[PDB]
This record gives sequence, structure tokens and C-alpha cells, in this order.
Amino acid sequence: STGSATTTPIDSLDDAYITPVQIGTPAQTLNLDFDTGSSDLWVFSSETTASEVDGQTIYTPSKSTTAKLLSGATWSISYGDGSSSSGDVYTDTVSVGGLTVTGQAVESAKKVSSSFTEDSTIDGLLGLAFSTLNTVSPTQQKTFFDNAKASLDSPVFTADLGYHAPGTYNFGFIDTTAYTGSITYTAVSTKQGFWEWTSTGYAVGSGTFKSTSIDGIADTGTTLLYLPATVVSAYWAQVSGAKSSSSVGGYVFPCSATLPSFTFGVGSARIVIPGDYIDFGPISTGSSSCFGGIQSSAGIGINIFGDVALKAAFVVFNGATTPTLGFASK
Ligand SMILES: NCc1ccc(C(F)(F)F)cc1
Ligand SMILES: NCc1ccc(C(F)(F)F)cc1
Repeated sequence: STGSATTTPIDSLDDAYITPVQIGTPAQTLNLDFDTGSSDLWVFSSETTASEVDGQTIYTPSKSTTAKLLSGATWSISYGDGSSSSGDVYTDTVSVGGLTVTGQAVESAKKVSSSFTEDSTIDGLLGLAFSTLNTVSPTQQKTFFDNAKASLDSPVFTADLGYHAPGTYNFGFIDTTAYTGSITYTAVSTKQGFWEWTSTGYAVGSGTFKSTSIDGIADTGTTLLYLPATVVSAYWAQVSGAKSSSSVGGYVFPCSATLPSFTFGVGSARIVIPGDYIDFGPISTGSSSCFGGIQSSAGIGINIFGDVALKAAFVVFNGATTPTLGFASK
């Protein structure tokens, strides 16, 4: 079987993407953030503290004839940006774009951090990293992808994120009309639970390509591109007036500047990120300083190929027994 769902940016900056997901019987439709950097499916629910809910659609297990409380199970998660949430665990039927999994662990948030409360358009997260990162205790739970793997025509899903436009998550098949040229596959390390791979280098604008290994993770749940300080400094040096601001927490640049493109290597192939993708707009309403989409990973400890990079490509997450990542131009 297969599944296919449209994913839509939540705002005009492509800060995140939401995808409708059907949970329960009868279906309750929630808009979830598909996150290949985490492995928990958690939702705002009727059990969430009422003051921590501001416009979200909530999952109500008591109205689902297929929901079962997973006795004694709890979950607690903290994301790399400081966000967190926690609660209890149900099992229920979950469907994405026609692809149905029964007995999926649905983690019901009793408490959420402020950053989720303020994001009225995101009803929860759907983790798509490896199940070793799932936070359910005492019994670890499998991701939606892991549960679906057996019935999928092919153990893959693909991410086709749009620039200021809707995109597609496909499960179980590779749409050969969605990209140009060939798909270049590269090896994945699962030792930390992430879709971790090694990029073969980079180029700034029309400059020479610098062959150098950059280890990082493919993370649809992170907005920006986080790279080593040496790379990020070489990019922003080509933007007149750009500077790293400690008060802002990263590189900013004059909104009137034109940004050079950024190329990253996948094996022998090259993925070009247009300079317009790196502009994340004024740091405050009316400001003439704009926030950059390429930032240093030094404070983070891991390099992150977030949405800025991934939306420049058609990306195959190959969940075969030896997993690989595929990249194609589009
Ligand atoms: N998108 C989920 C996520 C969030 C943070 C991290 C970090 F910061 F730990 F690398 C990885 C993955
Ligand atoms: N990387 C996971 C993640 C995704 C979204 C959010 C936000 F924006 F909703 F706070 C935080 C953390």
C-alpha cells in the first residue's frame, strides 16, 4: 500500500510545514509537523492543561471507539531549541493520506512548553527518525513509519517541500515525475537515532567547490541550515554588511542585499540552494536588518540540514535494512 499527503507552510517564511493526519474512529483530523529529527507522535489533547491551549485542534480519545489507554506508559521530550512536552499514551488508528496504521502509539500531551502554545497552527508532531529515540517509558514505542513499513510497497518515504508553496510527503513509492535527473543515494548512520549522513563539501555563490566532509542530520523539523562556523563565516563574508549579532543570536544582513546561493555536495552530485531561500525577513517589524537562513552549529553540537536545504531537493528516506538517503534536483 501507499500514502500521499500535501504539506503546507504555516506562514509566509516557511517556518514549519503542517500535514493533515486522521486519528481515531471516527476520524479526528489534526495538522501535524512531520519531523525526521524526532521519533514521538504527540498531540494536543483533551488532557492538555487548558491554559496551555490557544487555538489548536485537540485529540479527544474519549470520542474514539478505537482508542485504548496504554496502562502506565508516559512520555517526556525536550527539543534542541528548549521546547518540551509530556503526558500519557494511547493507542489508536492513524491514517496519513490514505495509509492506515492500527495500534499506533498516540502520545497525549498533558503539558506543553510555551513555544508550542504560541503556535496555533501546529496540533502536534509526527516523528520520523528511528524508533530508538522514542521517549515512551517503560515500553518504547515504534514510529508511524516503522509500523507502516511491512505493508508499504517499498520501505521509503519522500519529502518534497515547497518554497512558499505546498509540498508532498509520499509513503511507499517514489514519484519519478517529481524530480529531474537522477537520485544520488548516500549512506546513513543510525548510531544516534537520526537520519545522519556526510555531505561531501560546499560552494558559496559561483565560487570554487570546497571538498570537505560535513556530518549532519536530515531534519524536516528544523527550519534553518546549521553548519560549522568555518563554512558559515565563508558564506556571510560574501554578503556586504552581514554580521553576527549576539543580541539577535546569529547572522543578520541588510535587507537590501542580494544573497548568494549555497551549494552542498551529495556524493558526486550538487544541490544548489537559491539565495532567496536563505532570506528569513526582518528581525522585527519595520527593521532593515534581516535574519539569515544559514547559521552556525557551534552552540548546537551537530550539523543540521533543515528545511532551508531540504526544500531545494527531492529527498528519499530509504528505510531498508541498510538505510540510505537520496537527493535529487527538482
Ligand atoms: N527536529 C527534531 C530535533 C530537534 C533538535 C535536535 C538537536 F538539536 F538535538 F540536534 C535534533 C532533532
Ligand atoms: N525540531 C522540533 C520542533 C519543531 C517545532 C517547534 C516549534 F516551532 F513548534 F516550537 C519546536 C521544535
